[PDB]
Amino acid sequence: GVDIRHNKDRKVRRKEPKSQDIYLRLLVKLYRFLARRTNSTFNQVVLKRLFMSRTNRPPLSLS
Amino acid sequence: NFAELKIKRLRKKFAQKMLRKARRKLIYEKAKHYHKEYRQMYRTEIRMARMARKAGNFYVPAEPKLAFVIRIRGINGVSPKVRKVLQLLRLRQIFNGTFVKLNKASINMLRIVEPYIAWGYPNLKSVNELIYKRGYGKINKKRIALTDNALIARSLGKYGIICMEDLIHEIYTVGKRFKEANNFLWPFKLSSPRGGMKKKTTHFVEGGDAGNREDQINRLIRRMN
Amino acid sequence: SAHLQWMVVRNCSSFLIKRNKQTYSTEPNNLKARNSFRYNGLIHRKTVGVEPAADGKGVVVVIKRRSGQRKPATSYVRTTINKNARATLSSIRHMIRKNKYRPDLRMAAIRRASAILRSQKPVMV
Amino acid sequence: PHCSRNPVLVRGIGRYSRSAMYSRKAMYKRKYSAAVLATVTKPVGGDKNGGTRVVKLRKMPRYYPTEDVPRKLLSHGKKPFSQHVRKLRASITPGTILIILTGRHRGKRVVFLKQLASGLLLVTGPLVLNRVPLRRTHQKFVIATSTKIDISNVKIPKHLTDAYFKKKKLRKPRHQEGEIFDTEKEKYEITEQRKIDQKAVDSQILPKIKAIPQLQGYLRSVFALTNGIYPHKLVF
RNA sequence: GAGCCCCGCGGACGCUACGCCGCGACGAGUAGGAGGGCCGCUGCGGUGAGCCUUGAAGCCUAGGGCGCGGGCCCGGGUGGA
RNA sequence: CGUCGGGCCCGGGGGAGGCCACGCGCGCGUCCCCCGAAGAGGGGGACGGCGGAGCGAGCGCACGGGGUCGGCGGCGACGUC
Ligand SMILES: [Mg+2]
Ligand SMILES: [Mg+2]
Ligand SMILES: [Mg+2]
Ligand SMILES: [Mg+2]
Ligand SMILES: [Mg+2]
Ligand SMILES: [Mg+2]
Ligand SMILES: [Mg+2]
Ligand SMILES: [Mg+2]
Ligand SMILES: [Mg+2]
Repeated sequence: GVDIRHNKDRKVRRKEPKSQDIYLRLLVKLYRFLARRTNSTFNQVVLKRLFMSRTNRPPLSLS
Repeated sequence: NFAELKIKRLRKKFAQKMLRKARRKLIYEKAKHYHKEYRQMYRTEIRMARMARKAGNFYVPAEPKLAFVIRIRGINGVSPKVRKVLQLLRLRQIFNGTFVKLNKASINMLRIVEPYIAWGYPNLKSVNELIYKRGYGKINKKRIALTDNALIARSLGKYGIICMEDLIHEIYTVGKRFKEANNFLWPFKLSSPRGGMKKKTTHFVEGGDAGNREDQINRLIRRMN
Repeated sequence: SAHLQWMVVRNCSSFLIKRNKQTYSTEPNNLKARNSFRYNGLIHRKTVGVEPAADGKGVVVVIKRRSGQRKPATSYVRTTINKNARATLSSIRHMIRKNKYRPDLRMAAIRRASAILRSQKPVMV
Repeated sequence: PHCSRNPVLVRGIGRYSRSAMYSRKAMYKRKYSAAVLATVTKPVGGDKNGGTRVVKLRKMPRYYPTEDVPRKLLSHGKKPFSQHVRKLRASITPGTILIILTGRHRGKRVVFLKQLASGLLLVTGPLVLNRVPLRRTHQKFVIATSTKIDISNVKIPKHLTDAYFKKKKLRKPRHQEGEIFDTEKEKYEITEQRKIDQKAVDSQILPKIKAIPQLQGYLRSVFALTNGIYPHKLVF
C-alpha cells in the first residue's frame, strides 16, 4: 500500500465555460488551439479567462 | 530549387548523425575513464591497509559517504514522526528503496526510523544491478523507465550528467550533483526478498533485519533483485 | 456560417439518430451517415453526396454549387452515372481530386459508390 | 566477396575491436569521398483507330471494402518457420536407438538417421523387424537411449526431404455439396518409391545391426512400464 | 550553371474538438458531500414520410444476447388496440 | 626504504609480444630530434580542440522503439461438434 492523502489529488479548476453560449464555445475552441500552438502565455491567460463565471469576470468601467 | 532543399536536408541529417556518433564516442571514453577510476580506489583500499599491516599499524577506512535504504514495514499504525521522516526519504511504499548521502543529520534521521527500514552500504555491483534493472526517473513528475541516455541528458545534462555511467559515478562517488541526481531517480520499487528474511520486528544485530548492516545489504540486494 | 450550424445542430436535429451506444444522422448528403462536422451534409458551403440512381441501375452524385447558398432549389447539381465500376470510380475520384471540391471526403465517396454498386449487383443464391 | 574476417566468439560480440577491424580490413587506404514499367504501349489494332494503346498494368481496383485495417507495426524479429535455426538435443547422435511416444507406434524402438532440414527427425527401423517404415518424428516426443550403433559409411539418398514425406491430400476437387461421399483414396497407398527407398536403406543396416547380439530381439520389443520401475530413477 | 514532380494522374484511417490520441501515478470506506447515468416511471412542447389488426400495451418462457451496474434488446407463446 | 601507487602509467633512449572508439591533404601553431656555420637558418619527427569556402552508396546479419511462422496434424450429419 501507499500513504498518499488522496483528498487533494484532483485540482478544481474550470476546464471550459460552464455555459452553453454558442459563440463562447466557438472562441473557446479558437483560443484553446491558439494557446496550444503558440508560446505566448498571454494566450493561455485569455483562454483561462474565458472560463470563469460572470462574477469572476467583473465589468470594466470606461474610466 | 528542389535539389537545393534536398542537399540542405542531407546536410542537416549528416550533421546530426555526426554529432550523435561524437556523443557516443564521448560517453564510451568517459565510461572507460570511469572504469579506470573504479579500479583505483579499490586497489588503494587494498594497498594502504596492506602497507599499514606491513608496518604493524592499523588502517581504518573512512565511513562510506553513500548508503542504500529499504523499508521493511507496512503503513498500518505508523507514528506521525516516523511517517513524516519516511515521507522525506521518499520511502512511501514497503520495499521502496532509495539512496542517501551520509552525514550526521542523515544518520540521525536513520536513527529515528530504525525499525521501519533496513539499510547499509552497497558496493558497485549492487548499485549497477539496481540502477540498470529498476532505474526510473522523475520527468515532469512522471515515472519514466531509464531506457535511453538522451532521456537522461534531457534533464540531467545541465549538471554535465549525460550517459548512465555519469549517474553511476555521481552516485557511487558522491559528487557535487548527488542531490539532484538522487531526487531525479524515482524510488526503486522492488520485489519481495526471495527466501524470506527470518525476522522483521527485531533489529538486525539481535537476529532480525531492522536497522543497519554494513555489507550484508549486498546479499539482501542480490536476494532482492 | 458553417461552424455555427454544426454546433447548433450537433445534438438536436431531425436527422440525428442516437441509439444503443452509437450515433448517426440521415441527411441526404451525409457521407458515412455519422454525426460529424466534417461529414455533415448540410452546413458545408461545398458538399458532396452519392446515392443510388432512381431506377435500379447506376449511381447518382450530387454536388452543392457555390452561388446558390440561400436557394435550396438550385443549390445542388445531380448527375447519374451508369457505367461500369472502374470508370465510374475513376470519374468520381476525378471530381474531387481535380476540382479540389473538399478533397477530404474523397474515398468516403469512393467507398459509398462502390458499396452502392455492389448492392446494386444481384445476389447469387 | 571475402568472409567476415571476424570470428564470433560469443553471439553479438566480435573477436576484435573497431581499431583492430580497421587494421585488418584496411580502411586506412580505401577511403572513398563521393560518387518499371507501369505502362506498356500496345500496338494500334486499327485501322482508323490510330494511336497505339498505352495499356497500363496494375489496374486500379474496381471495388473498395467499406472499411479496412491499419497496417501492423514493424517487428524486427520473428522470422517465418522456414528459416528458424534448428536446435538438436545433445543426447541425439546419428545411429542411436529411440522410442516412439505418441504416434501409432507407441513404445517401438527405432534407429535414427540424419535430421531433416525442417527440424523433424527422419527415422526408420527394420520394417522387416518392427514394421516401422521411413517416417518423420519429432525430437520432443521421443526418449533418447544410451544405446548407439555406428551408421557411418552408409548412404542416405538425396530425395528424402520433408517434401518427400509431406502428407498428400485429394479432397475436394470440384465437389461443393457433399452428398456423394468420396469413398476412395481412404486407403493411403504405399507407392513403390517408398518401397524401393526403404529396401535400399535397410539393406545396408540390417547386417550392421546383426553383428552385435540380440539387437533384433531388442528392437522387436515395445517399451512399457511395470508396477516396479519409475522413469526418473531409470537411466536411459 | 536551372532540373518549375511525374510511363503514369496516383496514394490507408482520421477530427460526434462536449471528439479522438499519448504518457505516468493511483483505486478501502459508515455518517456525509459531489459528478455521470445511451438506468428507469408518468405527462407536455418538438422531432422519427417512427411502429401498429400481416397484431400495440400487458403477461409467461429450460430461448439468444448486451451492459460492471441501474437495466435493455431480440426469439417463442398468450393477448387483442 | 616500501607501494603488481599516481602523474591521458612525467619522461626520454635502445632491441631478431600485447592494447588503441589511433590512422587524407596543404598550411598554421605546441613539443621533440639533427646539424647548429651566434646553441642563428634550414633539415626532419610527434600532437593539435588551429586555419575563407558542399556529398559516399550498395548490399546483408541482427540479444536493436511490446509475436510471428513464407509450420503442421485429426474429425465431421440422423451422430456428433
Ligand atoms: Mg493499491
Ligand atoms: Mg479515500
Ligand atoms: Mg500492526
Ligand atoms: Mg522458493
Ligand atoms: Mg509491534
Ligand atoms: Mg473508493
Ligand atoms: Mg406480444
Ligand atoms: Mg600502480
Ligand atoms: Mg608516458
